[PDB]
Amino acid sequence: MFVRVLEKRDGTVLRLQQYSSGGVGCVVWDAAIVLSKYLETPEFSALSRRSVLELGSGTGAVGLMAATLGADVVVTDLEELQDLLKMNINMNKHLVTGSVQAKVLKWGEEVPSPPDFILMADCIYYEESLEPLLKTLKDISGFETCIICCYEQRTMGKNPEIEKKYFELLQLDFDFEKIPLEKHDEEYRSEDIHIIYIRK
Amino acid sequence: PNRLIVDEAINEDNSVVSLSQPKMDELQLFRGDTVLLKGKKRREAVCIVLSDDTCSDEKIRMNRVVRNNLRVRLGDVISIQPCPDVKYGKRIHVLPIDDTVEGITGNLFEVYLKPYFLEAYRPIRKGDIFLVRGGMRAVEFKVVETDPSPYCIVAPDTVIHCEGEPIEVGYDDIGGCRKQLAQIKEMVELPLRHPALFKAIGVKPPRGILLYGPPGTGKTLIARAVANETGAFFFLINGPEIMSKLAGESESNLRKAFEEAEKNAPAIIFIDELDAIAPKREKTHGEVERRIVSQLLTLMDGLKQRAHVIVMAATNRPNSIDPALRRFGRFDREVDIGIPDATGRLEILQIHTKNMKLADDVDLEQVANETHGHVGADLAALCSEAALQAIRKKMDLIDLNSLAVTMDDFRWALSQ
Ligand SMILES: Nc1ncnc2c1ncn2[C@@H]1O[C@H](COP(=O)(O)OP(=O)(O)O)[C@@H](O)[C@H]1O
Ligand SMILES: Nc1ncnc2c1ncn2[C@@H]1O[C@H](CSCC[C@H](N)C(=O)O)[C@@H](O)[C@H]1O
Repeated sequence: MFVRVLEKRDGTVLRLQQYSSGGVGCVVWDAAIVLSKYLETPEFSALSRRSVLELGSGTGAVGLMAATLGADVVVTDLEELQDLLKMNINMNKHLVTGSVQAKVLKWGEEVPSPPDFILMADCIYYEESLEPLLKTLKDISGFETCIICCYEQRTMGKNPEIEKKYFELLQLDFDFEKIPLEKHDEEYRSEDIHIIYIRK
Repeated sequence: PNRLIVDEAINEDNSVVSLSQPKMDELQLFRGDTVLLKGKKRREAVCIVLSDDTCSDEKIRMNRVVRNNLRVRLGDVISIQPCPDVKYGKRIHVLPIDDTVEGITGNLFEVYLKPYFLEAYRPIRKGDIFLVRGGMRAVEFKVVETDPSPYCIVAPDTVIHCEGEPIEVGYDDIGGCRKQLAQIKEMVELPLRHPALFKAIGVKPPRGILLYGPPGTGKTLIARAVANETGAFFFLINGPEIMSKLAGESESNLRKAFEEAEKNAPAIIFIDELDAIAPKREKTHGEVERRIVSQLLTLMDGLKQRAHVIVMAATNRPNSIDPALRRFGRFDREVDIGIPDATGRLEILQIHTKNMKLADDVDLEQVANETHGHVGADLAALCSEAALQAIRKKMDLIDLNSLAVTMDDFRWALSQ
């Protein structure tokens, strides 16, 4: 297991344990770094004492980042990730200023009162990112929820048609905008990784 | 003909190498034949040969133990020949590699060596390093002495004896790319000669350099000459060798490299065959692909702006690289190493004829003028082929010291 340090604008370091062995959510992906670093931007701020749900949390990278900015966040992923999520919470407990807790949530199922933000990073990549994920997103989301989706535009085999359909379905219940590349973190940004905003 | 290309073993036994049956017919070799194998640095090994259906005819399957014994890598070339008269050894002297027995106690012979040699009739050579798995830990052992003088077959009567525990290139060797060499020398001078001037000046140093090209263009040579002549530690990663290991064995490899590059900084980490490690694979939900790229991107983002560790990696297919490598200023410089033109070949041929006594009649530019799709590797082979034909000519003078190589010897080499 190898540890990503994720440096914060204020100097503290998030440390995410990663496993070269498990499923895809056992390493930090670059959409995670992009999203995390974007939450830290001046034009963003504003997470303090707010309700954050993270889907596809995997390593916990983004949810943990939000937990250190003052939010009350629930990091959710499949049963296989709960022990990593918990290990990574323990790794960073000393920096959580709001609150964080690990829960199981498989998309297309149900488990509150609607959350302020919903954060996703690199969740749109296979069959379950389609009908099941939008079910969960259509459910949890109130009308004043700000869902923020971060993902890497991929070009190989089954990935581009999942990304195509996923926006062909998002129009059914949701309005979306893509935030320009220059509002991303100055250094941790890339022409092929997209931060997009959702409402309704 | 008896020169073969080293491939991965499916038959992961130490004592076994595999060829295709058509190849085994061309050498008149049969299953269970003891064979002698020759590799690099004058290293030799004694194995049993077997058939294998899934094996290109020009290749030999051999496990990692034998490859290390021959000092050779995947894609390299070994020789094979019959070894008929391997007699049964009377007593062997064997010790364990200290790296592998640290912090273990027990009857080393009962746990490891007895069940390893037992009724197997293994061929062994003095100086072999063998690994014996099983036993809560895999220990590697070394053959220090045999009872036949070299070679032996460890038969039941053989008695086993065990006590103790055992343990420069430069710029003038690179031809045909005097431009691209200066372009790398320049990417790397400031970060390896004046690291701290990057915080001071306030500028982001290079972390990764991609060298593109076809096999044989000398990309490993370039990197090692950059490291030896700027005073930099050098750590080689071979793509398919690290991928050949178990996930976890390679994760230990990859970590070790960055550990040692920083323990010896300024250092250059060189990754031969980047696409063996970081393909442009698709991505779906599975446990089935190992996450080596992420380990590597994690170790490289962790180096940050210290600038004392530079990572160079080479590939034959640039559009076949995981795009994650080219973002956040990881691999954001790329130099191209192509076939040399006519002047480039001549540059290379003077380098490879450097310690060969050349005839008066030798016109190295004519050789150059007739070597088109040739890369430095082919020009090297062409020179050794010519000196080999010089040696075979003095060999025929047993019709009853040193050597001298003529243009005829080269004319033989240009005609394969
Ligand atoms: N441009 C060159 N100048 C001098 N020697 C070369 C050159 N290209 C290849 N060689 C010879 O070929 C050998 C292997 O080249 P290598 O560094 O493995 O290239 P690559 O990494 O592109 O496959 C070198 O050790 C050297 O003997
Ligand atoms: N149907 C589903 N329900 C819940 N989680 C899922 C899911 N399908 C995939 N996942 C999770 O989705 C995540 C996508 S991998 C991305 C992990 C994280 N965004 C990071 O960048 O580090 C994985 O952690 C996987 O465990």
